[PDB]
Amino acid sequence: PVLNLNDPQAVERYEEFMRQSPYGQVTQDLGWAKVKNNWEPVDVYLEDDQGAIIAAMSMLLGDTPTDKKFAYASKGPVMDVTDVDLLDRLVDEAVKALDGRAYVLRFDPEVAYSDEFNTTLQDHGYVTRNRNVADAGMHATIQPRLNMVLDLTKFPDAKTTLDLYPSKTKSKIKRPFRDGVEVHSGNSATELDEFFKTYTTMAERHGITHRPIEYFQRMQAAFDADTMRIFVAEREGKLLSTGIALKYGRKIWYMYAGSMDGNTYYAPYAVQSEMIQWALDTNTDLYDLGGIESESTDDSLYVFKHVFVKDAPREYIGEIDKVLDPEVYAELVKD
Amino acid sequence: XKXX
Ligand SMILES: [Mg+2]
Ligand SMILES: [Mg+2]
Ligand SMILES: [Mg+2]
Repeated sequence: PVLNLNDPQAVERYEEFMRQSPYGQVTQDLGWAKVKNNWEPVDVYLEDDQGAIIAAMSMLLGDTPTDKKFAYASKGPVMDVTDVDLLDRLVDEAVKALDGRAYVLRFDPEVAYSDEFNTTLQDHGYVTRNRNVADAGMHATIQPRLNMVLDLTKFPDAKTTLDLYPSKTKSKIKRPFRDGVEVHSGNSATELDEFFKTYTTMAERHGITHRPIEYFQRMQAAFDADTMRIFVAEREGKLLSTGIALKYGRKIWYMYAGSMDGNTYYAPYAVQSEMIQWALDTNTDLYDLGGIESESTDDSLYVFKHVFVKDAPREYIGEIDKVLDPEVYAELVKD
Repeated sequence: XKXX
């Protein structure tokens, strides 16, 4: 069935399923549609034999240079995607809800890549994009398939961030705090302003673009302080670096970051340590530092994230495409 | 620069 966003009861039932599911993703929460307010939301779900929601998919429709829309369910659907028969049924509901307006329905769930799963998906008619597509550029996957994930369940008795690392790393983490760096956190307008200053400074330094502040304001309006938290690191009155983390489902996700020019006294390490501490304090299963371009010291992202994640990066199945308009798909999507 |  398709979710009626104007039915408060239906919305609450959908939200409760999403927030309580071990497969929950903040990008699949209805709040994400409020952040991506320039996209059109279409959400569907399936019920089990007792009428309870068993699977759901929050889609966002975007424009293309053609007459068709691009339907995307970021890090969805919310269910065990390896249960392909159930997946097919959920996608059928989604396809009906799309009513022929999109050329494709794409979803990139956080499930490990494997030849077996890749083949099963293809056998069911889906087109998958992973090892067969470019690593970067207009042809690469929207979300990085290689992600640095810290499995906190491997350390049941860990009390603080330091308890998860070898001595060599404990030293690196302690360094910023020893040098005066202090971190405060919250989700107020003040923290957002501090984040934005470091975020724009970072972008200017790298000569890259950045999202407007309104994007983050919608995010703050959509999620409470127990879901969204901004960490700000300072040293004796000077702003050094910040990071935004979202707690949802079984993980806390390091989503955005900013850092000022010059000497930052390893403040980014302090931010990470506090985000991890939040995961520990809330008994969260995973801490996700996000993607990397490659498992190589040549990649600055890897070098930094490898400090906090010694295990191999997780490699996801990638993009699963339900092709609806073959001609437009071939025009807009290539390896 | 991408990413949610
Ligand atoms: Mg168009
Ligand atoms: Mg704990
Ligand atoms: Mg580790």
